[PDB]
Amino acid sequence: SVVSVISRFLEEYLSSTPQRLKLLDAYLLYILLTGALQFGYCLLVGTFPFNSFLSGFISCVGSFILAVCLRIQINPQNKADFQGISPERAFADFLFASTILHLVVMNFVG
Amino acid sequence: LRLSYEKQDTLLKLLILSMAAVLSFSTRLFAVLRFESVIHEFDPYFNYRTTRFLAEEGFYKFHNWFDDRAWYPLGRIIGGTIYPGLMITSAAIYHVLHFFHITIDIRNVCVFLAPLFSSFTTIVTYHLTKELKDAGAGLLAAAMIAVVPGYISRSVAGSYDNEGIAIFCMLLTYYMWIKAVKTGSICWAAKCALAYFYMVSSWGGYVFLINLIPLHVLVLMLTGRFSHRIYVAYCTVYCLGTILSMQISFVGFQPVLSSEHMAAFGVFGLCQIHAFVDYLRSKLNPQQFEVLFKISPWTGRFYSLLDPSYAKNNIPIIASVSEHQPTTWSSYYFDLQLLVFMFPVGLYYCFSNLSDARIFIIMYGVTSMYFSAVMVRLMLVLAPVMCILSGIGVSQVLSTYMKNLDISKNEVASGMILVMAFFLITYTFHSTWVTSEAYSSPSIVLSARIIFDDFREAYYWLRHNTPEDAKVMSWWDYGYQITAMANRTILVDNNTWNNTHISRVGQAMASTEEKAYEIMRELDVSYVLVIFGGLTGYSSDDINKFLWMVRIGGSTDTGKHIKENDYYTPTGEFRVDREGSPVLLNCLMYKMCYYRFGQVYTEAKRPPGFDRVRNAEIGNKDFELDVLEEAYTTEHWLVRIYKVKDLDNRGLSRT
Amino acid sequence: KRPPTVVSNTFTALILSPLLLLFALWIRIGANVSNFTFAPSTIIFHLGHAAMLGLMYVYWTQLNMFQTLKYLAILGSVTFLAGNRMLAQQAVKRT
Amino acid sequence: SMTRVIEVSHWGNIAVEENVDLKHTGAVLKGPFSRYDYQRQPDSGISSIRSFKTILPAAAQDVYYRDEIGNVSTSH
Amino acid sequence: MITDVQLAIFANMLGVSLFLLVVLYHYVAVNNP
Amino acid sequence: IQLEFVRIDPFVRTFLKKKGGKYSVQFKLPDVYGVFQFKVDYNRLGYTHLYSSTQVSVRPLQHTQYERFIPSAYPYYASAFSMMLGLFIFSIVFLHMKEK
Amino acid sequence: PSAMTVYALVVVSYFLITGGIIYDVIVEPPSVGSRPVAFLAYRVNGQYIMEGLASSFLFTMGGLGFIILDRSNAPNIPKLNRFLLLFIGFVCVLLSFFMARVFMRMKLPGYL
Ligand SMILES: CC(=O)N[C@H]1[C@H](O[C@H]2[C@H](O)[C@@H](NC(C)=O)[C@@H](OP(=O)(O)OP(=O)(O)OC/C=C(\C)CC/C=C(/C)CC/C=C(/C)CC/C=C(/C)CC/C=C(/C)CC/C=C(/C)CC/C=C(/C)CCC=C(C)C)O[C@@H]2CO)O[C@H](CO)[C@@H](O[C@@H]2O[C@H](CO[C@H]3O[C@H](CO[C@H]4O[C@H](CO)[C@@H](O)[C@H](O)[C@@H]4O)[C@@H](O)[C@H](O)[C@@H]3O)[C@@H](O)[C@H](O[C@H]3O[C@H](CO)[C@@H](O)[C@H](O)[C@@H]3O[C@H]3O[C@H](CO)[C@@H](O)[C@H](O)[C@@H]3O[C@H]3O[C@H](CO)[C@@H](O)[C@H](O[C@H]4O[C@H](CO)[C@@H](O)[C@H](O[C@H]5O[C@H](CO)[C@@H](O)[C@H](O)[C@H]5O[C@H]5O[C@H](CO)[C@@H](O)[C@H](O)[C@H]5O)[C@H]4O)[C@@H]3O)[C@@H]2O)[C@@H]1O
Ligand SMILES: *[C@@H]1O[C@H](CO)[C@@H](O[C@@H]2O[C@H](CO)[C@@H](O[C@@H]3O[C@H](CO[C@H]4O[C@H](CO[C@H]5O[C@H](CO)[C@@H](O)[C@H](O)[C@@H]5O)[C@@H](O)[C@H](O[C@H]5O[C@H](CO)[C@@H](O)[C@H](O)[C@@H]5O)[C@@H]4O)[C@@H](O)[C@H](O[C@H]4O[C@H](CO)[C@@H](O)[C@H](O)[C@@H]4O)[C@@H]3O)[C@H](O)[C@H]2NC(C)=O)[C@H](O)[C@H]1NC(C)=O
Ligand SMILES: CCCCCCCCCCCCCC(=O)O[C@H](COC(=O)CCCCCCCCCC)COP(=O)(O)OCC[N+](C)(C)C
Ligand SMILES: CCCCCCCCCCCCCC(=O)O[C@H](COC(=O)CCCCCCCCCC)COP(=O)(O)OCC[N+](C)(C)C
Ligand SMILES: *[C@@H]1O[C@H](CO)[C@@H](O[C@@H]2O[C@H](CO)[C@@H](O)[C@H](O)[C@H]2NC(C)=O)[C@H](O)[C@H]1NC(C)=O
Ligand SMILES: Cc1cnc(NC(=O)c2cc(S(=O)(=O)N(C)C)ccc2N2CCCC2)s1
Ligand SMILES: [Mn+2]
Repeated sequence: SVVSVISRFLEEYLSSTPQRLKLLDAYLLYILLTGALQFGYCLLVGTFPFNSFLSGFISCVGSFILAVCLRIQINPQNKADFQGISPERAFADFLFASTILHLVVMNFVG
Repeated sequence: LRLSYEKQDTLLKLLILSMAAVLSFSTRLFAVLRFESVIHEFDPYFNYRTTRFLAEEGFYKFHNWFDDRAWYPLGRIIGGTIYPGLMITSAAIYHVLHFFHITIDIRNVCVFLAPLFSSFTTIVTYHLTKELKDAGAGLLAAAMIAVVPGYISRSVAGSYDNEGIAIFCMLLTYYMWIKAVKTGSICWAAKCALAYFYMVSSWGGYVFLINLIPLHVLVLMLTGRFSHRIYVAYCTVYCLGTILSMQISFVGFQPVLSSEHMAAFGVFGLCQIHAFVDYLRSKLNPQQFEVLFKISPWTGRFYSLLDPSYAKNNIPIIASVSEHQPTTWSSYYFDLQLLVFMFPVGLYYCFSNLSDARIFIIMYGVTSMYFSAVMVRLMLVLAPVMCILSGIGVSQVLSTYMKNLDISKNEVASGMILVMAFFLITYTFHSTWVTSEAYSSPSIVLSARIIFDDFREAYYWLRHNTPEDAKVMSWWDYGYQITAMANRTILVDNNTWNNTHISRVGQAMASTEEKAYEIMRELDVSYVLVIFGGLTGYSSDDINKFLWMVRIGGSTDTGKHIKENDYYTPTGEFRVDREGSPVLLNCLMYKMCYYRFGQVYTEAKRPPGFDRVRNAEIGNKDFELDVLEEAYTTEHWLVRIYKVKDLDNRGLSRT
Repeated sequence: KRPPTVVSNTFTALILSPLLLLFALWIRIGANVSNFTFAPSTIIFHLGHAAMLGLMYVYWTQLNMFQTLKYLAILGSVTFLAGNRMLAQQAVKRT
Repeated sequence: SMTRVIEVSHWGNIAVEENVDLKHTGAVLKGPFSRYDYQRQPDSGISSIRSFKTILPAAAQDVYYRDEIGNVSTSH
Repeated sequence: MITDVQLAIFANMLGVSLFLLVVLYHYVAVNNP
Repeated sequence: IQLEFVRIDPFVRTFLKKKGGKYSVQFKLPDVYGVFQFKVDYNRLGYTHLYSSTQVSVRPLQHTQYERFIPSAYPYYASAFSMMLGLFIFSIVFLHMKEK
Repeated sequence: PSAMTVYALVVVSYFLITGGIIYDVIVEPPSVGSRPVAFLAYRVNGQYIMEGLASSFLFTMGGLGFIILDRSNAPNIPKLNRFLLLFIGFVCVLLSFFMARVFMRMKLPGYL
């Protein structure tokens, strides 16, 4: 009863969206899946090493959020709130933030 | 004249900024000109003794470090129980100088690090206020910050405590967050996460930062101003900030499973649950959308700030310290003069023009003010925000009255600039006076010039004329000093991380001589140090605080006979004269605080054996300590050190 | 108590399935690397970034936080300068 | 023990500082020490040394007497 | 070294001068071309 | 002869074993950290008293002595590495892609 | 809504806080002088209720005066009303900044 709207929404999102932006969504889905698997295994067995799971999970939530931020800034429609942030100055910023995130994740995990 | 407007403007901004910096750095420098440059009070004596061990021995030999010279039987870990912020900013500032062959001392770059970090506060404040509004109202903040009396009390030259270096970190983090919200750049947010990390590692009051930010975003979300800028900033800052915060061994896994850092997380999930909904609404139509339409509790310490009476009823240790009581009309004006008036005007000027950045300053001021109201010690947070608000208000008034002048009614227009200048002058005067007369007094140098330096002589004696394995036992107040100066193994420290060992020590005092001796054998204590203070007039005698000892020793399972309302007289008055309660005249504390004292003539015309502090004669005139033979008594009878006698040789009952 | 080794190896085998799925989805969307032009700066930037990630793994097994940071301070600087040059070129080409 | 450090400087002056460890040798004290007896009795503490006088070289400009723990108030 | 009184007097003079200079800066700011 | 490993109350109490004129015993240190005291006490009727006590300190641990690469936590480590590799691949595609 | 209607609440709370309401409620002090003397002798933070509310009220005036002043400057205001408004603002400012100073001096003899 509520599947017609879902299919219509997906169809819309499969023509009204430019390329080099769907790929971002694909990578985002990948991160969301690796996170779901991590959480599922944690629930199934529990956590003996807590910092291991916690930092092997943040390393995914942070990446997902950085990807969403990059998709927001890259999007041409959302170029009124962000003034003077060109796409290149967004990608480089994302790369820098990601580097910090990964370095901290490596330090925190066992 | 010939100089262009640009050059003139920038040379004035630079001149004023430099002057303000020098002013700030040279007004918290009174305790040093009077008495030599020595660290003062009970806390800076531990930070010092730690930064010193971190300087000579590499960082990796301090992150994990078991100090077996405090809580003798137990032993406290310094590696993972202290925020390593001050020690790594001082070690780094000392190493850089050594690399440049300045070869300064570690007791001289550690005393002048509070005023130095109160000279960088000025610059950061000037920018943090040059963001909310024009540069015009930024300078007027810096100078006021330079000479704010309440802040100066906690950051004089000699107070090596993470409270004059915390404000700087808070200001830097706020400036980063304000820039991230204003622009929305990922880089700016990151540079904020890093500031928070460098603040969660130096100041225990970082829960403020993970509770004002969610509050800020919630307000910027309830009025309908939540744009993608705030979303990007908040999410990035949350993720990176929390993961960075967990690094520190003391914090552990607190941010993810505590009820203090549940705010940020809740607002995170309510951020997503909002952005996604907006996105869906944009791609859909009303009809279809309508169709589709372990965690620990609040720890008592931080809970005391919400409920101002929780401390008194439950925690019998947080209410002891003098600076843990509500503020009066005489503290706000004494520490902040002309700022208290400016605060409402600054608020009104903010509320007039709401914006993404300001709705944060208003929230900070509204919260910080209440938190300062509950406890006087929190005046740290309150003074800078108030100063920023004051900067945004006086400048606005001046700007309003600066255009009316014909050169740029005229008499009325001037009357305002003149009144404002007079108010600013009065403020500078009062601030200097407050810094000079009162908020600058060395803790270990009782003075009236006559100098009483017993607090040092006794510790030096201990450090030189005792076996290298003594167990000097004294109230938890003096634990930091005895380990930094006497260099013995004090039974209880000032961290108070075990509320049973301290109770034990309390029980060992204010009890019969036998019970005390029995309790003074399990811990193998040898010496005993009690701060008499009776002959010199010292306000904080050990007898003066002996009520806390009797009220923190009789509040555990081990001891209950020490119940309160038993040392008092029939009328419930704590009199230490001959008419006082018999049990009081017999406790170990009083017995060792008035031994062979009812003979000295302290006053010109008074009974021999008088007590200056309590203005009453002693009751137990003459007695002989059964177990505690005397060992030392300083010239002014300000600190008396006894020594627990060993078990009797022939095995007799006594001694 | 720790779970049986099989319950750990199976899941570690699965955690590798999403990465393969990503490629299986991309090769479906139609992403290509045709814009690559073998420019000096771009290759230097990519190599630097790859080395930076490799380091993120060499600081796990062997190194301590005082040698990894210096190496990052050098590789990151090289990556930043090359990246900036390549990004500027890309920006100019986009216009 | 005594460590005498003599730093020469061609610009101005020459600064000499000496660390002095000193110990009372004879008749090690036994039993309790009492400040009351020490003050109210001249006979008490005959062997004790309250102070000593150090002759300087007649050109010392600023002499600072300081212990390991801090500047000492008492010296004339 | 420096007497306490001297330092206090210097602090007072510096603060008063800094506040007058800040007011002058506000006047210069408004007067921008 | 009884050896006692005591903090405030004896954590361990074993019997020293004679071996070549020395009374020697080997025992694992108790989990609890802190300061401790070897305290050989030999008080018997008609003999001399013996109270030998050597103070020893037991530090808790070192951040370099915990176990690493635990097999149970293999899925976490791999995932973190997968993220690091994913970003690299994504970056290349993001930098060099021609529109359709 | 009604953004100002919030500033009014905030100012009222500020007046209540700066009069040491928390101190009053926590540790009830007798509002009496022992002839009654309102101010405490020498304690840096010792508040009787009369010293507190009276001192706070002054701060609130010391703020509303400035708000009234800035509001008066608005153009198209009759000279008769503008003069009265500016007079009230000046009186509230000067009076609050002198009364507060005198009160502080009285509470702590030896001030300045
Ligand atoms: C009085 C008091 O209290 N005191 C305290 C103190 O204090 C002090 C302090 O501290 C100081 N400081 C310093 C720094 O020093 C000082 O301070 P001051 O002065 O103050 O200064 P400062 O700080 O700086 O400054 C200040 C200032 C201030 C603060 C200011 C402020 C300001 C402000 C502003 C504030 C603010 C406020 C507020 C409130 C805020 C607010 C805001 C606002 C705005 C308002 C608003 C509101 C709100 C709410 C908002 C809202 C908003 C909105 C928007 C809305 C919302 C919306 C929504 C929607 C929502 C949503 C919802 C939801 C979601 C739901 O001074 C002071 C004084 O002097 O302190 C101290 C400390 O020291 C403390 O103490 C502590 O305590 C604690 C706790 O407690 C406990 O206990 C209790 C009692 O009982 C008990 O106890 C007793 C005694 O003891 C006895 O006796 C009895 O009997 C019993 O038993 C209880 O009750 C409780 O419960 C608890 O339990 C404790 O704990 C502690 O202890 C500790 O410590 C000590 C010493 O240290 C020692 O000794 C001991 O032993 C212990 O130790 C431990 O711990 C440590 C740390 O902690 C460590 O280190 C060690 O080792 C140990 O550990 C161990 O154990 C533990 C147990 O717990 C465990 O846990 C651990 O483990 C862990 O860890 C480790 C490391 O560490 C690791 O390792 C681990 O991990 C592992 O394992 C695991 C297992 O599972 C696993 O998992 C993992 O994995 C592993 O890992 C490992 O491994 C692996 C392989 O395997 C590898 O891989 C790796 O790597 C590795 O890692 C873990 O787990 C162990 O085991 C003491 O005690 C006192 O208290
Ligand atoms: C950091 O540490 C440093 C070093 O410790 C410290 O600097 C010291 O500060 C003290 C201040 O407390 C300075 O003390 C001064 O000493 C002066 C020298 O006094 C000697 O000479 C006196 C003059 O005697 C002559 O005349 C008489 C006859 O009148 C004759 O018999 C003599 O032979 C001689 O010819 C002499 O009186 C004095 O005697 C003292 O000691 C005896 C015991 O032997 C005692 O019985 C006496 O009663 C007397 O106390 C001594 O021999 C002194 O002149 C000077 O006095 C001024 O101040 C006092 C008040 O303190 C006034 O009453 C007096 O009128 C003078 O105005 C003062 O006492 C000391 O010199 C410093 N030392 C150094 C090296 O700097 C710093 O303060 C510390 N830092 C801080 C922040 O505290
Ligand atoms: C302004 C922002 C910087 C403020 C600095 C404030 C200082 C805070 C430091 C507190 C220390 C927290 C604990 C900590 O640092 O962990 C130390 C590693 O010890 C360190 O490396 C300390 C380095 C401190 C500088 C780090 C710069 C932060 C930049 C993030 C990219 C242990 O790491 P390691 O011992 O090296 O790990 C060994 C084994 N591994 C396999 C895991 C490598
Ligand atoms: C000392 C303690 C005293 C307690 C006092 C509590 C006040 C502290 C909160 C400070 C927040 C200030 C921000 C603020 O007030 O925003 C204003 C006004 O609009 C609103 O904000 C409406 C909601 C006001 C409360 C929002 C947060 C409530 C508490 C935070 C959890 C913006 O209003 P606007 O939306 O700009 O005006 C539109 C009004 N129309 C008529 C046009 C519709
Ligand atoms: C404080 O007392 C302790 C206890 O003796 C001193 O520690 C000794 O320091 C010397 C350094 O010359 C070492 O050789 C000894 O091994 C240390 N003692 C022990 C038991 O290990 C410490 O030096 C004293 N602090 C000072 C003098 O500043
Ligand atoms: C007798 C004492 C003197 N000073 C003390 N220290 C604290 O009271 C205190 C400490 C922390 S903390 O961050 O160090 N926590 C241990 C992690 C937080 C809050 C704190 N108080 C602020 C208001 C009430 C509680 S206890
Ligand atoms: Mn502190």
